[PDB]
Amino acid sequence: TEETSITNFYSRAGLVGVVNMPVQGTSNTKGFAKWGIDIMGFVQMRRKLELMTYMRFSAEFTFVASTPEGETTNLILQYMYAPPGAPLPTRRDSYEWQTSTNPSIISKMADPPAQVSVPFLSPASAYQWFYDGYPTFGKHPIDQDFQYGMCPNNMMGTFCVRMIGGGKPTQSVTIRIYMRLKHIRAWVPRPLRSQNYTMRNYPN
Amino acid sequence: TEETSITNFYSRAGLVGVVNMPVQGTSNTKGFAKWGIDIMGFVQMRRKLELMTYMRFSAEFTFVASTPEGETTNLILQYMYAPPGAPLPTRRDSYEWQTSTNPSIISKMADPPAQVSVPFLSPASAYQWFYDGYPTFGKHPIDQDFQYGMCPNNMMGTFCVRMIGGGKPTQSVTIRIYMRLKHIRAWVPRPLRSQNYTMRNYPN
Amino acid sequence: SPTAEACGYSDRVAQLTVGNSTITTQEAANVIVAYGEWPQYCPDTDATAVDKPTRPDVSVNRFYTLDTKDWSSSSKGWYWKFPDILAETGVFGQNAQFHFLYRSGFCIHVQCNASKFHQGALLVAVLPEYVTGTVSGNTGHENTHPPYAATQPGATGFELTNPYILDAGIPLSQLLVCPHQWINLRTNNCATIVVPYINSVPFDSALNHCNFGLVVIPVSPLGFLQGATPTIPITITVAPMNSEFSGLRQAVTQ
Amino acid sequence: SPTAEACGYSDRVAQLTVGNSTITTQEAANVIVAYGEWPQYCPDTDATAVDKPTRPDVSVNRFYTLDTKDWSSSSKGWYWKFPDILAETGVFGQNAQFHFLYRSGFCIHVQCNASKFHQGALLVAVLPEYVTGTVSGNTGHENTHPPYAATQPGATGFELTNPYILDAGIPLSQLLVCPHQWINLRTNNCATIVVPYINSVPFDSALNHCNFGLVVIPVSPLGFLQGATPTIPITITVAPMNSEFSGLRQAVTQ
Amino acid sequence: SPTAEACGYSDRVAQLTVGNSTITTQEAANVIVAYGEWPQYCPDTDATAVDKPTRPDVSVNRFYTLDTKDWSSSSKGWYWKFPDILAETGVFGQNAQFHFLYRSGFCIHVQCNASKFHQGALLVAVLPEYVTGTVSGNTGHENTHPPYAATQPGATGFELTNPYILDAGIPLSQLLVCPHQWINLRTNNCATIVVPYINSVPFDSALNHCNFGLVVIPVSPLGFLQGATPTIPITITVAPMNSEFSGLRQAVTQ
Amino acid sequence: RNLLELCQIDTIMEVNNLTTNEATPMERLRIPVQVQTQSGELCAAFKADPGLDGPWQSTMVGQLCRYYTQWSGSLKITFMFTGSFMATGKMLIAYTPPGGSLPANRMQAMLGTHVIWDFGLQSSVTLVVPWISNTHYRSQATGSFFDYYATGIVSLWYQTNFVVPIGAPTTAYIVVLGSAQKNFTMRLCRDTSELTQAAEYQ
Amino acid sequence: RNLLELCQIDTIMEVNNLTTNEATPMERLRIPVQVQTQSGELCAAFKADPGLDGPWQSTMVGQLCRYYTQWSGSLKITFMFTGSFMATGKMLIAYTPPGGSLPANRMQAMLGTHVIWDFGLQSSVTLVVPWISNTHYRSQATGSFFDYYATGIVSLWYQTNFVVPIGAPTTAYIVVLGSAQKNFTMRLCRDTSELTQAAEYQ
Repeated sequence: TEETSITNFYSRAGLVGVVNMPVQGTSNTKGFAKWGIDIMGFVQMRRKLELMTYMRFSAEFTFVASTPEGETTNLILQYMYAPPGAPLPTRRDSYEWQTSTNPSIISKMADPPAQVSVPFLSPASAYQWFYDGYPTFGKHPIDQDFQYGMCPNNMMGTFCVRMIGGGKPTQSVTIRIYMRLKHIRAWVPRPLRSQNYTMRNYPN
Repeated sequence: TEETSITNFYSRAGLVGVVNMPVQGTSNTKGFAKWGIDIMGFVQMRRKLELMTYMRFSAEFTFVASTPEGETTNLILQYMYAPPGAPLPTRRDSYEWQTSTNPSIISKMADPPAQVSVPFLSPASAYQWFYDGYPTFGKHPIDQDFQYGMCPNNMMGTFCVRMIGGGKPTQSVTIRIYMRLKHIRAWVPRPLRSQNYTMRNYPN
Repeated sequence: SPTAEACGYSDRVAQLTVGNSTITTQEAANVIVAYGEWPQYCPDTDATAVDKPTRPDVSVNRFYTLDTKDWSSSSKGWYWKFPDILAETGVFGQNAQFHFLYRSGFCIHVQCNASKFHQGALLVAVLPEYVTGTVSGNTGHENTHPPYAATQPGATGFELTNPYILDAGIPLSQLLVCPHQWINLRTNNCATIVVPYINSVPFDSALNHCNFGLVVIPVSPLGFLQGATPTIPITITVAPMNSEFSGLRQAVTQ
Repeated sequence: SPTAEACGYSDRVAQLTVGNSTITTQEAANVIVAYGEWPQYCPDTDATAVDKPTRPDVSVNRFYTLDTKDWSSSSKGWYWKFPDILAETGVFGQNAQFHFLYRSGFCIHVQCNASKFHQGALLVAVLPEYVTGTVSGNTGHENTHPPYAATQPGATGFELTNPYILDAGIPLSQLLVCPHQWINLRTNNCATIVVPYINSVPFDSALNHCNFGLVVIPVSPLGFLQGATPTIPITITVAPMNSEFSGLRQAVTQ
Repeated sequence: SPTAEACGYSDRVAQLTVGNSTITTQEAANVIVAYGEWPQYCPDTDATAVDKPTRPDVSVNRFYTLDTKDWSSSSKGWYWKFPDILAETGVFGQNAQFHFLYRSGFCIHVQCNASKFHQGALLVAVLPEYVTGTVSGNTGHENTHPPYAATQPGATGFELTNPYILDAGIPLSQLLVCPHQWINLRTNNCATIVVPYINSVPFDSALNHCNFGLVVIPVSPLGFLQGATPTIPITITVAPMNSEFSGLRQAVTQ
Repeated sequence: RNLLELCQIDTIMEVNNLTTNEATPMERLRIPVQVQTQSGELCAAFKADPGLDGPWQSTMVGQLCRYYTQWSGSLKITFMFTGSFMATGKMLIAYTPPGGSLPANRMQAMLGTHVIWDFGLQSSVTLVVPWISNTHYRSQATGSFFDYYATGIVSLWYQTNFVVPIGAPTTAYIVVLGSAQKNFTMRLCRDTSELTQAAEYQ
Repeated sequence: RNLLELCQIDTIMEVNNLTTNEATPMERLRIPVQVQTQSGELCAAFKADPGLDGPWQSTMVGQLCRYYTQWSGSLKITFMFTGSFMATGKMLIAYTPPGGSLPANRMQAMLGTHVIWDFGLQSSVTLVVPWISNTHYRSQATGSFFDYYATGIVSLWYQTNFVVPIGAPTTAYIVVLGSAQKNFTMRLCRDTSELTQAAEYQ
């Protein structure tokens, strides 16, 4: 019926993934976040996406942030994903954060969560989970073997979020990214995989 | 006149039911709520619904929460009803709360109350209060007799609301769910029942 | 037809015919059909089953005098569960078990001997989804639920603990809303009713489910002089109307 | 054509022809083509390259009996990587290296000697994007990745560590979804398959990339009496279908 | 169709369908229908009863695997009484008892496992009005008559005292006249027959009466090498065709 | 496309619910057949259950089914005779509607919808399990008796005993396949219990 | 459908407002009739009141009425002679508009709208109570004199004394039924006092 159909299946949204940065923020005292593209590590969301290799996507995701408590506090954040191409900000001062080209949105914590959509970037027709081969040419040393999984096409740039201040933050924040899928066309579904955990990031 | 007519009668809305969870929250220190579907236990609202067995429903209900004082405080909550089918979250960490399929809404306490509508789920044509028979087949032991009332069709999944945080909440919240009925068509009304209280949950 | 004043004749006299069963009552009140409906075969759209139903029309549809009950001047009313009673009897009941996915309606005839005075009219009604409720110790704490025997007495009937309550929240008086006719039997005699359907599911196994049950409880105390015959019997006969079965497989008593 | 009951004849008998190579099997099951597609030449729109491809049709397209493998009653299945196998052979492989920007499909024929009983059917399937996954020490901590030899064994095949897993998350049973046919060889004989494309990029060097690999693993243990001939060989021959090359320049084994 | 020389194909392969029962035999001989007749519903003119018959078509008409019997290399044949066997089974048998005025025909399927040699063909035939006759002490003086169990064994079968005689005057050899087919099972496999009617009375209670009985007795001794599997099972399934009942009233086992 | 279509492609219920069998699935798959008593033997008994039951659960249908609170539809099952070609045998397969107990015998099973297997040149036979339900949709999840929940039961038996050629081995194997009928539905898609991780992958 | 329709189906005012009678309703229902003085006897007096009065209140009409702040409309009442068929008797039934006191006698009642009961073969007789109000709508709730509130009064009397056949018992019973007229209205639906619980069911 309606629910069974693909759109309903996809339409459901879940947490893409979240990170928490403590106020003390040993991890980031500066509290800059340079985030990997990889949704992929999170199993649950990813697998579903994996399920249909080929999709034409317009995707909207929402940003919500809170402390580990979930308490909100007033901070204003700036948001960016430069690309993978761009330099990634070293620190609070970091040059990149002033970003000409690289897109940024500024919203207050107080401000209601912001939602945006992103195009299907990949240079490849699609992002396919499985990759067979090496991004690189040459003899494959044992050490090299790490390479095997990677598919360069399905690789995206990092995200940067920094609380704006010379000083260090009073309060913590969590990325708590939510993604929802727009109406989807998908092709050539592939079976779900559950495996032992070879390692992350994993082609699975 | 207008008021007498059914729609007016139904249109009136009341508290479906509420629960309060203390900050200390002995009940839920975690403060997770896994809520039963049963509106039914609450007499007043339910009886009216009982009054017309058959309805085609679109129903909207609103969420408001406050402490037992009614004081509001800033927390951000996540809302879910997985289905009855889904696992129900053990704890704060609980896996389920990251919910792919199961619907969730996130709103701040600060954020204005959210209203949503729900379809007439039941696999049965309608949910009828009275059930005659047993959901189960077999000899009916005295102990078994508890079963008698239950009507599996008019059974719905639980709700989960959890304050979002690893830690335990500063502040309490109350479910304070309000439901309003949309324009209704109803059939084969049944008389109101007031009885001694056999027990809850009760078929009555 | 009749208004309060208006009264015709030969309304009272009626005959009922069913498969090789007939009942006639000289005195009667016009038959009442529930909710202005008459029984019908479940629609194609309606039926989920995708299993071709079987309707033994003739054998299935007949009056069965399942039981006769005696009366007391005042007695607790007792309830006849529809499904069990038919099941208990055969062939129909036997057929049901194999056939177990079962749904049907029926026409009901109850006859009693008549006395002139016939005070202490008894009211009979069928209520769909009759659900019993216990005292629960009368504390209300007890939270106990009714016995199996009570719930489906097996057409023994079930004497009503408290008639007004009807052992359910519903007040007795309101009960009138559901279709019924009362037998003072001064007014009328053996009543005739045909029962239209409320079926939640167009087809049920219905072994478990009871479409509804019949309750017979006198509103009024009977009164007679000593001389008059003390015993006022009541008998019930019913013929199920359209019945269909699926779930051919093995028959269970349950 | 056939439904479960329906069976024609001469479905089993088939001949395959390719450039100066022919295979016939008396016994066969109707050929399955993947995803209802047949191989084709990459479209102009599709092709980025802007380098005119070369298709040696004839030489390229032929059955090659790259290797024959013996069988064990139970043996680990092993995987044939498509790209390497062709490459290893020549001219085609040799052509590939120079030609290195390469894409193609192929038709696959696998033949075995037949025994009447032919229990212990073996299932062969090709899965696109076959990716291996390691135990990683079975701690899971180890986070180790598969050997080069393992990944592209060079058409030695690769014996499967754990068949159900297939050394990948995918459960074996689900594998059926991808097109395949199984050889009990009681049922059938040398299978024929033609492989339609899933190609991420319409043209790849494809030296690095493998279109897919073939896995041959018996679902069932073989069983025979002692007298019966112990050795049940399997051989594979394939002819690549439309192949096109670009990247004329120097050939690398890699 | 075939003459002695002529042989077609797919005569042997056949499927039989009945109400939710199917049997297929790869190997078969063309079905024989008795006396060039096929079963039919008793005509209005024919039927005395003036009681409307009931035909549960579907439930009544189905293959029942009432019993499976093992074989001996040589074994006495045993007879299946038609009426009892159906009666024993239910619903059909159960229905019969209530329904007791009963008449029907049926299609019969008997299946066995096949061995290549399948020597020792067994001949099965149904003879209407099979009447047993006793030795009567072999003096002939005794004038004794057969046991109840013997006459209607209740689908246990009845092993034949002396096959040639068939415990009746009729010589065995002549038996061929009545329609039958033999299973060497080398030649054929599970036979199919549909039995047309000889009914003395267009409707009978037929509880007492048996339309006919089936006898299965090998003309030939089975022979096999020791190695070959010693056990050659036979199974019988039958589906009664048009069956009608009257005499609704109480069911008696008898 | 639709998940159900995926379901259609292939789901196989576990022949036997054994840890060992499940863990090493091939073992589970085989259902042994031997020369036996011609009848009265029970090849095996299976449960209808939606995939709350192990065999379905393991299957793709089960996995998807788990996702969906309710499942409705009819299932197709296939059986194949792997066992020796020369050897022949007949078996009865029966399906029984809910409300009965497990057939617990060949005859009983037969009363319910049944089919007979010649098994011969046609390797495989397909059982069909009709959708029969009081309710249009049944819950995927059972575990507690609900009339709506419980699909029913299935069983296998020996219509005839196994007979084998001298050459042919006494024993034989049968494999079971499962499929989804064209009309399959599930409702209110939600999460799946099946996959979780205790600890963050991160 | 509409509640009023439900009201239409059947509401019966308590014949007598007694705790005992109310608690055991059958007792209440009977209104005794006996051989009496032919006239001057008061069978009973009833109050119009909207269901603030007990008898209506208990009724469905009362229950709904309680919900509605105001009720308007006319009520139908029926009486039946349960008492011995052979015995005959005539009674007068009277309805009186508001503003008077209770009739307190047969004659007085008669002045107001009245009907006479032969009671015979026709078991039941129907009184009708017309809607008469200064205001289109009256409040459901009374309890304090408001002209708008108070419907009026009704009474029963003996047009003739009960006469009984020797066989027939001296006493006889009459039962009262109540109904709602086609035109019934209530306004501003709100809560009902009637059902509450001291403690949470939960």
